[PDB]
Amino acid sequence: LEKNVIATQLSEEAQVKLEVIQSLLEPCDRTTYGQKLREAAEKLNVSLRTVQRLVK
DNA sequence: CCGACGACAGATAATTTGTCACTGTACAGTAGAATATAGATGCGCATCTATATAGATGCAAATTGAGTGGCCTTATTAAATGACTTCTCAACCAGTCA
Repeated sequence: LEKNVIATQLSEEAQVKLEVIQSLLEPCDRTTYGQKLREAAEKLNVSLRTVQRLVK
């Protein structure tokens, strides 16, 4: 048996979250995760735990 | 010391429900009805049939009247009755007598 889901055209908030996810797609260093997660919290204006929930 | 995940609490749009204002649309005589078909049922009229003959005919006893055929002692006499046949049926003159 088979299953899949595909996103339609993204909303503007989902576009911003796509740029944040792309900003968090590159790194390999724990220091750089901490830096880019905190800048992403500032870019989204959310808590650091909120950005962690978004990545998850 | 740094990073990731769970508990608890807090804030938030999606969902559902309710209320309110503006609006497209039906009310305007109208689809029960027309037109085929098959299939079964019933009344009428004809077309046979099977029974029922009484009249006519042929025949065979059953007398019935009307025929026809076959079988029989005889000769004399006498009487009686009834018949037949034959024959016959003159008239005056001549010789006695009381």
